Amino acid sequence: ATGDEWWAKCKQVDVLDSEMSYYDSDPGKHKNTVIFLHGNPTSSYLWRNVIPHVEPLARCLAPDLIGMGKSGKLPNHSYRFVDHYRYLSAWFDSVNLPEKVTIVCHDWGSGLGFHWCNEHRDRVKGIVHMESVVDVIESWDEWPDIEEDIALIKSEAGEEMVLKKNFFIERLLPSSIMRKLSEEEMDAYREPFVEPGESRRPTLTWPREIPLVKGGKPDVIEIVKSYNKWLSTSKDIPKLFINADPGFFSNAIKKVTKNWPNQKTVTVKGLHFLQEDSPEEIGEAIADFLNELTK
Ligand SMILES: O=c1n(Cc2ccc(O)cc2)nc2c(Cc3ccccc3)nc(-c3ccc(O)cc3)cn12
Repeated sequence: ATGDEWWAKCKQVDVLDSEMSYYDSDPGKHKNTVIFLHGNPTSSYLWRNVIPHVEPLARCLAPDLIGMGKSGKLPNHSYRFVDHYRYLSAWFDSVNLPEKVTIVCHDWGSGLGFHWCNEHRDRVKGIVHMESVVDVIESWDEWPDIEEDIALIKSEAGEEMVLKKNFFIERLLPSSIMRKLSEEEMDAYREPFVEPGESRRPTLTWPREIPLVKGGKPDVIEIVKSYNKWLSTSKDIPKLFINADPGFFSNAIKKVTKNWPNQKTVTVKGLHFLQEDSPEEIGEAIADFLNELTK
């Protein structure tokens, strides 16, 4: 599936002072509804092979985060977590959702999704998460050691690596897919970022937001601490952790969430971008989880 084929399936809606593109399998319907949230440096395209296993049984939506995919670029180039959340929250209000929804989320889309869920607890039917932002990072001994990588990307070298050389798209993304993407698939990930410069700013600001304590991002830290406390104590919120083997953050997430209530786990093969290696197994697990929500 080329990018052109995927985005031809998608719609666009005005959101605040911009616009967001999104997949909607059944517009305007209040049936069982699932929202899929990508992270960095992907788009709704990440879910293209997962959704076909879920949409037979549920209305499926998948937005492109602001500045990403086919969503609008912001002239102020401000793509912090709270900026993304402002646009994504307005998107939620613009697409005629039912009262309760299931959130499926990945990477920074789980940061946004966990936070949205924490702030709209009455709307949460269930949460499916994978390679997700489940807690703050204190010591690097619990997590994959990317301390120096984060120091580097927060330095002025990050502007060169990302805005000029597209580091997250051309180096990081293929490094955490087990197979090699076809040229058409790789071009779909490149398309939102083909212009060097501030078009690529979302893929640089996202890693600079990583919730390292004492890392200068106290608003992100408070947000993650808050939803972590809720997720750790929410016995009424069904959760599905999709564990990637070998994964990247998956081993740490398994430990961090081991005492989360009302959580089931399924393991699939993959690295960080597990959707590109096990889309069928992920989609089937989501479909089965939706069935369990009726209990
Ligand atoms: O902000 C982030 N998240 C968000 C996040 C945080 C905690 C969590 O539990 C889940 C998600 N994730 C990353 C990753 C992970 C990854 C991406 C792609 C390939 C290989 C690894 N890698 C980097 C990075 C890696 C090198 C580098 O030079 C600069 C940055 C940043 N990340």
